[PDB]
Amino acid sequence: PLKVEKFATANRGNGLRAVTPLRPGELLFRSDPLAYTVCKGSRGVVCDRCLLGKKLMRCSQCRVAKYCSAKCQKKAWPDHKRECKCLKSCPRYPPDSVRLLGRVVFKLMDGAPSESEKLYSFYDLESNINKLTEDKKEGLRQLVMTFQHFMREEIQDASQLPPAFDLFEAFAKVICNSFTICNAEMQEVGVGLYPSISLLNHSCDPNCSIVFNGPHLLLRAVRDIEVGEELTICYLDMLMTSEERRKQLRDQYCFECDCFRCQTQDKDADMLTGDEQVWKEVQESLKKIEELKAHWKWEQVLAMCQAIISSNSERLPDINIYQLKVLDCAMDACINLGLLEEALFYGTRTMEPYRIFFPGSHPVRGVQVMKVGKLQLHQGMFPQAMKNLRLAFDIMRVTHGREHSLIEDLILLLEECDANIRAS
Ligand SMILES: C[S@@+](CC[C@H](N)C(=O)[O-])C[C@H]1O[C@@H](n2cnc3c(N)ncnc32)[C@H](O)[C@@H]1O
Ligand SMILES: NCCS(=O)(=O)N1CCC(NC(=O)c2cc(C3CC3)on2)CC1
Ligand SMILES: [Mg+2]
Ligand SMILES: [Mg+2]
Ligand SMILES: [Zn+2]
Ligand SMILES: [Zn+2]
Ligand SMILES: [Zn+2]
Repeated sequence: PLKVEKFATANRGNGLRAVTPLRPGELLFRSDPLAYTVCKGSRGVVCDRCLLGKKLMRCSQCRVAKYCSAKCQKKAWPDHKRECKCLKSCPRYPPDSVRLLGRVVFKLMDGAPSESEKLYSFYDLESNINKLTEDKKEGLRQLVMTFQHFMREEIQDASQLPPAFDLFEAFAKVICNSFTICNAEMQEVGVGLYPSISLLNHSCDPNCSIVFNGPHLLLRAVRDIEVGEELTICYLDMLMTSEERRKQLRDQYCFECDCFRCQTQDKDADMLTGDEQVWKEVQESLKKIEELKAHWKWEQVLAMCQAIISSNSERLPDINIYQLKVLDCAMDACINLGLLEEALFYGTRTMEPYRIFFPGSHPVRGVQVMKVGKLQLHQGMFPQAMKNLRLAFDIMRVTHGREHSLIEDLILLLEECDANIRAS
């Protein structure tokens, strides 16, 4: 009995709406990908199959796919068999979108009908072809030729593609339907297509949220929702100004956002507090920090972050979004490096900015608060840790739910912390 249904919206194409009233935290849909792959930065760092970090065993046929276990290498083999011959035939490694579309084609040609397409299929996806600028068309033509080069060993002619399959159109669909898969710690680790979930239109203040548990996607309501009300998710990172959202929503998704937040530049001024010269430099440095982070080089991430957070030169308020991103990278680097006191220093500083920039129930705040409460618990700060773990649970019961394994870990921390308070 589905609680959601496809419908034709007035000015946003197809959408998803509530069949019945929905309450915060209600599970609305869950889905494996139609196709997914590890991202360029996480390649060789996380398992190709389960998307969990580490050493990894390489496929000896292609030496590109890496796995956490024999179970994962063997289980991945059917969906890897055909791309394996392509990865071997090409030291060149394809763009993520090309490896993704390869797996789309193989799944559609060789796999049983996918539950991921239950409400909406890859064939159905929006392409926005009549909104593409010439520069985007040129980029898509390059992706098509990259695909044809990469796949030459396994796809020679059109009989090896789905009926009336057009590669240009397929990449156009990929551009505006790609989901950024994040691990439990909210690190981007992959990209996937989830065609049923692709029905959800975007809002900068959405009433639903998606969370990933490995490649598996949970869709949950994060607000009360009335019968027939349209379901929305935020396609974008919350730590973005309306100008940045405008550029991404145009470039990637070919639409102009009419929401209250965009009409009022909601929070932009707070996000850009501090000295423009300083945060412009921090924004520029974040390109390298995030690239270093995408490749899990935590020591180099921390060094760059410390040079900003404890700079001898002018500094930024923690509510400035570029400063805040630097604090988050520093916290995660310290966690992965075992520098738990320093991790807590940075994490605690993010708490009030996160409260402001992740209103309501957002999985990124839930995870962040959980990390801080876990750090406080390990340092013996039981009453402080309990408050944060309870807050993390209030959020993550809505954004993650019992179906997400991270909720089980949080429950164990709550139980450990409460036992400590009771023994105190
Ligand atoms: C993942 S699809 C969402 C479902 C889509 N409406 C469809 O018909 O298949 C993303 C595309 O939906 C449209 N879209 C999503 N959110 C929108 C919004 N808030 N306003 C206008 N168009 C939107 C844009 O065409 C965008 O590229
Ligand atoms: N570290 C970042 C964690 S995040 O939760 O903020 N995040 C940022 C937003 C991201 N969302 C998407 O990729 C996405 C794509 C779509 C439709 C298909 C176009 O809908 N959502 C998930 C990860
Ligand atoms: Mg269409
Ligand atoms: Mg259109
Ligand atoms: Zn694995
Ligand atoms: Zn291989
Ligand atoms: Zn908006």
